[PDB]
Amino acid sequence: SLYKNESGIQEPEHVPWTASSGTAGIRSVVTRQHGIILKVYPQADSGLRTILIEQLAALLNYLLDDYVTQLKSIDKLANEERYNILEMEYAQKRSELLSPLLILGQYAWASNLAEKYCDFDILVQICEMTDNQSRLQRYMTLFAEQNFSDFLFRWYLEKGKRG
Amino acid sequence: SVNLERSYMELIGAERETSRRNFRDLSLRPDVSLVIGGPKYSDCAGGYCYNESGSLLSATRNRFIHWTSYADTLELVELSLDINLLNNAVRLKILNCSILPGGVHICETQNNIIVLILTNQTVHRLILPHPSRMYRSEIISDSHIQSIFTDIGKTNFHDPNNTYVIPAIPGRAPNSTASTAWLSSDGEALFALPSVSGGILVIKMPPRDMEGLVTIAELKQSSVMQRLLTGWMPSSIRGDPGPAHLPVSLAVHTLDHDSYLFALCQDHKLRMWSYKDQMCLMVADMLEYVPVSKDIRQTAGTGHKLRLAYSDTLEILYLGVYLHTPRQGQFCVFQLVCTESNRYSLEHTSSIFTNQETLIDFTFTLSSMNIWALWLDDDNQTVMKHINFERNQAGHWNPVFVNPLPDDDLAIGDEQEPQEAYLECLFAPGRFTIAALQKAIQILRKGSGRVLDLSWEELKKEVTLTVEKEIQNAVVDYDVSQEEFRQINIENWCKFYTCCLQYQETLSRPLALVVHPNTNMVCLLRKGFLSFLAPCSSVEHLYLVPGEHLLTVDESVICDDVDGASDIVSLIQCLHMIADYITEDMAYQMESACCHPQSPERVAEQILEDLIANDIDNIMENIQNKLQDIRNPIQAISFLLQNMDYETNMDMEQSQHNVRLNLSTLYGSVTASSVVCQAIYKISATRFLICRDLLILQHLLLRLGDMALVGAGQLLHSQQELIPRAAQLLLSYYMIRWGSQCLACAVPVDLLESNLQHLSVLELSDSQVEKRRYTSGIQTIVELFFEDVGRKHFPQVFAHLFIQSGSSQVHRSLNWADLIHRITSYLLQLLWPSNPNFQFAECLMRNCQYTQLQEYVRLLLPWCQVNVGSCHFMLAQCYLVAGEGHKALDCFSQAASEVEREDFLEKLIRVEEGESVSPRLQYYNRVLRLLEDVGLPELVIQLATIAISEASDDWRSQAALRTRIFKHHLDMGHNSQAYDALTQ
Amino acid sequence: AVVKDSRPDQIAHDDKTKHLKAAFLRYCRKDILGAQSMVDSLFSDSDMEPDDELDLAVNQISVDLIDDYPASDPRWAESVPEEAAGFSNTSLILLHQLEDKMKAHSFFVDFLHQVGLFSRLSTCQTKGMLVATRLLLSEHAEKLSAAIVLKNHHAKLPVLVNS
Amino acid sequence: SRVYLHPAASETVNYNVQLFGSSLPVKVMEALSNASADEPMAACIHEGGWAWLACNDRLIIWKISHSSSAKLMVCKELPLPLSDSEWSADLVDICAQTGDPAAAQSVALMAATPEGSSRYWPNILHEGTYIESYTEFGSSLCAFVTAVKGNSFILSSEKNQLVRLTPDASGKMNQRVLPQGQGMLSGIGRRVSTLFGILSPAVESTLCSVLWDKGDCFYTLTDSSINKWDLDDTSESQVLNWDMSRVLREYISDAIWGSESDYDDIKAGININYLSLNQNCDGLVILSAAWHPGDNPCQIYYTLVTVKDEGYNISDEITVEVTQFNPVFQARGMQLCQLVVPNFSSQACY
Amino acid sequence: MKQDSASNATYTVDCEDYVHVVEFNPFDSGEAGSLLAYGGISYVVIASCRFQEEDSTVEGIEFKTLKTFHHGERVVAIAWSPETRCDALLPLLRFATAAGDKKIRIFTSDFQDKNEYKVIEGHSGYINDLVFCSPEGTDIASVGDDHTCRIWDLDGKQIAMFILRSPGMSVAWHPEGAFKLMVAEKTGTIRFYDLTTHQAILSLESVQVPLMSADWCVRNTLRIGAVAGNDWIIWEMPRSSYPQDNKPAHADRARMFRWSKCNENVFATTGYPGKMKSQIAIHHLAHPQPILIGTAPVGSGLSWHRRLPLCVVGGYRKLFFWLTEM
Repeated sequence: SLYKNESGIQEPEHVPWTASSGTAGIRSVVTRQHGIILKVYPQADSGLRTILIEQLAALLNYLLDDYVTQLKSIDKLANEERYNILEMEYAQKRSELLSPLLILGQYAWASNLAEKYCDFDILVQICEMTDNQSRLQRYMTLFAEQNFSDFLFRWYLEKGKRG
Repeated sequence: SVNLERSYMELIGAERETSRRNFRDLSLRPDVSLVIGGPKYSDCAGGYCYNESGSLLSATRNRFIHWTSYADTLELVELSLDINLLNNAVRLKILNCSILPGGVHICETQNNIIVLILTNQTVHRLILPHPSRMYRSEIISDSHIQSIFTDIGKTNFHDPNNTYVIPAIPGRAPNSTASTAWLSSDGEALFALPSVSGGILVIKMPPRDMEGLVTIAELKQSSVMQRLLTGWMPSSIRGDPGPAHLPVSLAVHTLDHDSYLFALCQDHKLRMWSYKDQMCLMVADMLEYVPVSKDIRQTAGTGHKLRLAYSDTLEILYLGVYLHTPRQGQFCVFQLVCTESNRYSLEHTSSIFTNQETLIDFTFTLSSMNIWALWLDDDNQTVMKHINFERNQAGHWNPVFVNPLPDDDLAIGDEQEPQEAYLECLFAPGRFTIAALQKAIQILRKGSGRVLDLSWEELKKEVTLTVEKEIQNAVVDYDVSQEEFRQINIENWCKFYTCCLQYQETLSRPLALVVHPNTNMVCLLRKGFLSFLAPCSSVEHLYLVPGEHLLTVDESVICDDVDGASDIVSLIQCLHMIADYITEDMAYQMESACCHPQSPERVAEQILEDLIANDIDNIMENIQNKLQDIRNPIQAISFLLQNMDYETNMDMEQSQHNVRLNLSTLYGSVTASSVVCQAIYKISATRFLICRDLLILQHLLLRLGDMALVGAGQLLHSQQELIPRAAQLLLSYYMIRWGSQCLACAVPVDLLESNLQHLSVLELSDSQVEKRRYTSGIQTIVELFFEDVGRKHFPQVFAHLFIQSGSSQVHRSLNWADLIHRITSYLLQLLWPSNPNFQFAECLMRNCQYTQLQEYVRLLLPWCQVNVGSCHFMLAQCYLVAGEGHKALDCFSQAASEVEREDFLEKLIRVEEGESVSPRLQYYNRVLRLLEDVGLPELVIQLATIAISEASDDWRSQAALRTRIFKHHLDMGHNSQAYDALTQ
Repeated sequence: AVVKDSRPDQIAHDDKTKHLKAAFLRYCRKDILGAQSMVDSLFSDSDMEPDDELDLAVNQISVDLIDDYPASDPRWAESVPEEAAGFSNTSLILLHQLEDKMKAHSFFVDFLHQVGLFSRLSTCQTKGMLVATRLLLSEHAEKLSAAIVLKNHHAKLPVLVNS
Repeated sequence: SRVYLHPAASETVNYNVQLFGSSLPVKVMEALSNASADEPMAACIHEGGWAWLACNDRLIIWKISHSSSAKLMVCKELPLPLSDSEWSADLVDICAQTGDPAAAQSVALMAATPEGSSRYWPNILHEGTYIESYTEFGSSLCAFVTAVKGNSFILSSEKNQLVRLTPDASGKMNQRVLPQGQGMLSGIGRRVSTLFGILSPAVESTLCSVLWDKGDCFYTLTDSSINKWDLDDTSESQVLNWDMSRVLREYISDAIWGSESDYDDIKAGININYLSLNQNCDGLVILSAAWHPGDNPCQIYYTLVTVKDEGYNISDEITVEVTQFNPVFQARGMQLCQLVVPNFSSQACY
Repeated sequence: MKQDSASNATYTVDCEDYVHVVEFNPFDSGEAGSLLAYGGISYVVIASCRFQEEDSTVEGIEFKTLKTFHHGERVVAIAWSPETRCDALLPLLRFATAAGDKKIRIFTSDFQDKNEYKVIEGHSGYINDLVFCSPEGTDIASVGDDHTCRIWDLDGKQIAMFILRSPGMSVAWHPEGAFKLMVAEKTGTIRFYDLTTHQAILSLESVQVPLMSADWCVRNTLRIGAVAGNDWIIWEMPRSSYPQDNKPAHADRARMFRWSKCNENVFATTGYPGKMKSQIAIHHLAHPQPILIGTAPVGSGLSWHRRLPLCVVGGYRKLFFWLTEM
């Protein structure tokens, strides 16, 4: 708010370096770091695994906050298709980054990390693939304004949970 | 008789983007309106070239201004050749009077530029900032720069003393198109117009020092004393003139402190008036030098033209007059000479005849005595010619071949495929416009919306989309029939082609002409566009000039010997005969046979056999008679090949970056790039047919016999040795023409950067990141190659040209006639097959155009003998990027098999060959790391096993390859293969 | 008097950038009268126009600030031929220089916000492409912060950061 | 195997629509986008192979010719003269006497402003040579401009004043006022009847249509009579002057409303107007529109009156046939429904 | 935090070397089972593949190799005849193979006892594609990097030559039998010839650069789709070339694009690993999103089954058979 202007002259074509939002940048570095850390979990105790999970969750939350800041900084002026491609590749990079946490586990931590952004399908699937109904109940009570019902019905019909 | 003058060619410029510069609008509201009752004054154009052009640190550098007026609008655009000026377009709107054709003068003063514009009943004096007063420094290496126009502060049109109103007495007769403006020796601004009674109305405004009151003068047949003396008697030659003495053309000449006004009226009486004496002096009859005809009195009302040129080398003024006559126009040149009583007199010089075409424009540059003229005839072939007046009495008039008009019949329906020919003709540059394509898109998509400002790729996309949409809307059939399909296609594509052709002609409607006397260049102002005129090569001018003009052109400029010149003339005549005998179907068959993977000599001999079988007009007999009359064609062929052969071996002079030596600022503009590209395209399109006709004639002479001529001892072997070289040159120029007529993509720089990053991640050789600029309009492969190579090689090309000719410093008058030849020679040296530099394949790989790469390879293969290994390597890279793993591996193997016999591979050292071991092992390790960075564990293992056969002097490298194979076998989960690889 | 009404690029833009940098240095050294006089001689505050020349001048000023150091700073003692690649308090001097550069950038941003040229700031031409001035300033600030963090990390671990 | 067709005419198979090897320039599209055809913009064609359109205050011309695979046409932006009460393409006509795809050898221009000054252009592609002639009109308003053989022009004002303009070999324009009908029951008609001068007791109704027949004949249809002239190269002769102010009126009345008893009181009200005139193998066909203001709603009934014409003078036979074409009536400002005929020996009428 | 999960493991087969070309049968003609002919580094294994959906005596997935050939280089293109045989006293094989040696071999094996081939003149560079342009299985159409579609009979002589302005990138024969031959030129134009008149009966005019592959519906000669860069565009011919179905397929470069031999409005696209792994995407007509999407090791060679909606993908030593919707 001190250096740049909110809702001003923002070109969606160019993206600033260092703290970026999309492909390249520090995203590949974070991916390699997570892949290297993944070789420590099978040779650790419960407390060490919990500490590493908490550290990874904090790092992912900081990365999500930086991504939200970059998205709120980068606005649109006359490149709607460029901004759409940018947000598409940014969501793709998010999906590519979200992999070691889902491979390890900690559904509660993954849900607490993903609830910071505007997402519904991932929360629905992570609440359906587990045996925790209170999480789905609180997600419904929190996002009832965004029609939190169609995704649940679709996931219940596709996954064979017609009962 | 001729000294040194050749024919010219027209090139379409106006940059290359589809988004033109914004026009700053300014509306002027006078008080009085125009008077009708005579000839029209709308649709006119003019120009002004800066006299301080050239050099670098002075005032201007290849810059000029031009203006086009229609009814009430006037668009004034400032254009530069070496650089691009931003914000240089003004649009004046005068809803009252209309701008007269030729009433806009521009003068310079060591403070400002004074623009005096006259209309039917109003005068305006505008003050513009001078380029030298607005600083002048070109030290920073930049491409684009700002012009003198910025906003409303640079222009001004106030001061009632400057925008005076023409009084009712005497007024201005609307039956003439005369108006001139100048500045007196004392600084006063004098505007002369024709009076109603027949005199001259002079509006005089004080100089820029003091602003007093505007004065009105009435120059009549005599002074005020003689007028008052003869007032009580009818007098038309010593008092008040009549309506028959209405001046149609006006010219002025200042001297010391007085001024002489030369007025050409409708009665063919060039009268002379004095400014200070305010009376008529010499009244000469112009009908004595021109043939007296009764058809000139009707055309002298607005068809008579007159221009002036004051050469300061001898302080002499030349007046060029043109009298229009529906039978035949007339030109006249009158030099002004002084006496011993302050009374100048005109003396005749030459009386050049003219056809019945309407003279649109005419100028005469006195720096080299060159009279240029532009006429409109019956057909759309707008004539542009140039000749000298101090050489011949009639003048042969060297022509200027305009832009290539779109072809007529392409493919008759219900016989051949017309859609392909229509699309090829539409995509062929130099006859259509992106604006025309967009307007066709919108008229085929219907609606009241505007579709403009789009890239070339999306443009052709939408073209095809709307064409097939109209096809679908038209068709409602259930059974697809060939005849109905071809009919629908030919109708739709004919509508498209005709709309595009109509807009092309509307844009090519001529207006005026602009000639630069400094760097020697001519500019033609069309409908909102500015084309350039360039001198053609000797062989191109000979091939484009018919025999009627070749007989008038002297033999001293064609060749050094009369016999050689006559032989070249006969050769050109035979080539023209072959060309006019070849029809459109024959040209299509020749193009198809050349595109088909066959032999050029076989295609030529088949065409010759077909022409022999179809010959029934004795044209081949006349060609053979001319060949027999030719004394010795050996020296002629040698000269033709010397004026074409250009090659530089090795790569010891390549430069992919701008060398900071105060040279990158020279040229490099969008206008110059477009002009160079159009010139190269025209040269290739002409040279293709030239080489085709030359090969046909050589084969005909070989079949006739090389033993029935003078000096047959060195003729049979010369033709046999030059036939393969001629075929190779023809194939090379055909490929160049195909690349020039082909298209490309207009993707943004972000896509190119992403592709380069992907290729760097996959690790591909020869993948450099070069930053440049894409145009919003048309974008072709040749244009991209030029803007990517020459824009960075200019610091070396200009440095070589400065030592080859002209001055070594950067403040040298750029001789364009030699600059274009040097550029063409350098392009031929770079694109010669005997030289390496496989930059086109790299530029296609960085753009990810597999189709374009394959289209280039299929045409380069017939005339390819060097860099086959590099070509196979690039093909392997392209196939690996695409998906054809089998073809990629095959090309990789065939490139690794041949690696120690390629110029590019031998030049690229310390990267793929040598380094620390043998070149074979180095290339094997390079391909190994390439496959490792790309992926595919099976392909990586295969390449490792291939490189193992050569990895014998490095046990560490062999063990590393073994470990890589082991880990790649363990990745997919092959325990048996992993153990087998570990046990070795 | 002082020249005015310049054009983008070339010696005109060079002199305009030099004059604006001198005015900024005067404002830093507490010369409000001289700074206001230089601003009025360069571009009046009552002229609201998106000047590409002004955008390019601000971009060049930011580039010079992030690539060098402003006046009245202890960096002159090291700029004097005394050091080459290391000395005594080299880390402390570099940290102080980075802090002074950040403070100068903040002061320049505040001066731009005060004079009102930030509203006229739009975009320019960098690396042959169009990048917004706000995005350029954000990237420069991110690079400065990353360099400060890298220097703070080198103050403890020298080998890896030096490599 | 049917050829190309129109999207709306997909069900029509008897008459096939085909492109004439030429289209329209983009200036027409720009003018239409600025002011669509809902405003009085006038388009005209010329069998010599040309077409033009006048709209707002600008004229645009374009060549058209049948081509098997396209050809080459010329497009010019001819500015319309000033001081015009209304813009219409009926004030500019060319005299193209060719049929080749390059039909531009003998083409001229004659612009006439509603005042008395005429601008003659020897060609559309010869900008720089214009002839300013003064007709016999002091301040009257022009209406139509027809082109007759010998590269001659015929100007007609609002009161039907035929002024023939002929170009000379030098560039001069000769003016000749045609006799404004001699009649058979009125007074003297052999004298000249020119506006802004003297008058003559003859027929001077408003001109409605002009037809330049290729058989050395020129038909002019007003609102009272039909006048047939013969114009060679430098001679004019009024060969026919058939008064049809009441006979054709009662014929059309009996053809349309020929079943009522109060015909004597019904006829006094219908204002029949002959709008179109064409020539076919059967002779001369006059298309007229009739309507009754006292009978709501106002239904425009169309009637074709055919007379036998043997290439020169028409016969005494008259065949009146009433025909309708849909209850709706599309109009660009005024009720327009024109009848066109291609060759003078074909029965096809559109 | 979004998540895009995709796999590729419906019917897995571990071969020997990297698979890059796979084909099936375009039209049905009796037979008894499905044929599989995958090309590797130097081995060609012609086998009779029978999944567990049609045969009840074979559980899971198995294949019996009836022919094993050792080629010189790598297999580039394989063309199967529309009227092949597999029963009635020993199978009868009739196909064509083109490789990097600029030669085409017509393999005709009668009663698995003979194996003859004719030396067919290849193209300039590499053979792009080839098919059997005959309703009974005789003439073959081959296109390569020479813009010269060659129609050659089984006797081994030059039958027909069709010149073009751009090298042919995809040639195909109508399996239903209509004397129509799809030929795509690398310039975006796709021409169609008629064998009864030896003339062009249809020609698509839609310049598009670059291009990867294109295919038309096996049951309707109207819907034609193509793939370019990162998306796929399906139009109607000779209706409109407007992108009636324009949807992005993969995040990297494409490889091929085919249609379902059994369905009518189902097509498939395969990508290439440009930054990760390849993507195999099954799409249905009139759908903004693909009906099936999977992550594969590397996409090379795409085909379809003529009976059940079955697709085949081939990566390094692995063959993945997928069952899509009807």
